[PDB]
Amino acid sequence: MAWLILIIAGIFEVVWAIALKYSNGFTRLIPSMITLIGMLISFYLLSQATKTLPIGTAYAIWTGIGALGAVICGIIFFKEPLTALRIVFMILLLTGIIGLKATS
Amino acid sequence: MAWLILIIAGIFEVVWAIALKYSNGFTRLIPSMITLIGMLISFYLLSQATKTLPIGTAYAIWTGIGALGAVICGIIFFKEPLTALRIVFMILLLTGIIGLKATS
Amino acid sequence: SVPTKLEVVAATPTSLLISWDAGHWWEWVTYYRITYGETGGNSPVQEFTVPGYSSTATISGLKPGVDYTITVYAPTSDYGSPISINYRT
Amino acid sequence: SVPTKLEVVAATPTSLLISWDAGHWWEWVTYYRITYGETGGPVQEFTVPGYSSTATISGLKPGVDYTITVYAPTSDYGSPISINYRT
Ligand SMILES: CCCCCCCCCCO[C@@H]1O[C@H](CO)[C@@H](O[C@H]2O[C@H](CO)[C@@H](O)[C@H](O)[C@H]2O)[C@H](O)[C@H]1O
Ligand SMILES: CCCCCCCCCCCC[N+](C)(C)[O-]
Ligand SMILES: CCCCCCCCCCCC[N+](C)(C)[O-]
Repeated sequence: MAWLILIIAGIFEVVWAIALKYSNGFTRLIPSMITLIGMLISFYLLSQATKTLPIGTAYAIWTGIGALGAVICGIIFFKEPLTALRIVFMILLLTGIIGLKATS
Repeated sequence: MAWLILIIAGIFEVVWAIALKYSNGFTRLIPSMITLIGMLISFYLLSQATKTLPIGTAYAIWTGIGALGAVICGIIFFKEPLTALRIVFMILLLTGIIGLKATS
Repeated sequence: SVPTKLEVVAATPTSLLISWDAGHWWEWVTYYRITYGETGGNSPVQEFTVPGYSSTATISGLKPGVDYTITVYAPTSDYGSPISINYRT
Repeated sequence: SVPTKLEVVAATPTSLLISWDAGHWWEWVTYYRITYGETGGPVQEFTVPGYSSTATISGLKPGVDYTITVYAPTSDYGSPISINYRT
């Protein structure tokens, strides 16, 4: 079960990410509020999942879900670009992060 | 300029991360004060960069810099084993960050 | 857009209670900055920020009988232009 | 180690102005918890932020001997301090 709360901890990482985009620089109340609570929930569940799971594997799946999830919801909600090059470099970037945090 | 802020934002991501462990249970004043200022600056500069940049791109580069500088600080300020895997993972990371900036 | 309907709820020779319509929940902001000064007077206007979860604020330490111009600002003018009033204490 | 040198800078029959050495830089904690009570036999307590090294204890009974303690946030610093003082 320690894995499932790590997935949820990564889901809320996408939550406060999209909300931070709706807050327009922490200006709009409620998006700026979903953002603050979204990262406290993420940080809490992470510290709970990391209490059982490997700190290296836990972070790689934590920011991996959040990073990829931020790319997906962005190109959908905010109609963010979907270029062949951008997705390739995002893959290189996301695997580079998921890689460094896993090998720790 | 929005990318310059992200670089600085990702820089502060690692400083409050290393200051969080140099603080005990959030009890050492000087480290704890570096975590909060660092956090507030990091999240603030991120919200600014997300005002004009895609969220999935801004989040990935933000985490990427924080993950990259974490390994650079561990190898230098902690005597960390430099692996060929870590080198290529770091290469993939800088490849994706520079690549996304070029496709702006 | 926001804020809307800036009015003086209560007033005292030295203090004003002001309120405004913050708008809908997607119109709410994280803070309003409020400005008050003697209208036309050679004195610069005082300023303080109010949490954006509040539609009211009290302005204290005013000269009785002097007319003041109060203004409520959103964090950015991208939403709506700032609204102002003129009230004589 | 932290904190150390708990003293009584000044004192009236109903008030003690205590102080201590917060260490320096790497030892400065986020807060201290100051307690006071009769050395014989409920204690009272308050907390000061870690940057301030002085504290004022008020409302004491004159003539009664008080034990004053200053605790760090955790035991991972260097044992508490405790002094006795009669108003
Ligand atoms: C966690 C989410 C909620 C937290 C929000 C916290 C916001 C910080 C409170 C004060 O905000 C600042 O106050 C300044 C007050 O000066 C404002 O500058 C304003 O004041 C200048 C002069 O005072 C004007 O010229 C400018 O138009 C104008 O930017 C500016 O808006 C803002 O940065
Ligand atoms: C630049 C040419 C070489 C590129 C590849 C360098 C690393 C290859 C060896 C990695 C071995 C690690 N592991 C765990 C996969 O066995
Ligand atoms: C109270 C529930 C927890 C989430 C907070 C969301 C609402 C806070 C702000 C309320 C609206 C502010 N307003 C418009 C009345 O000034």
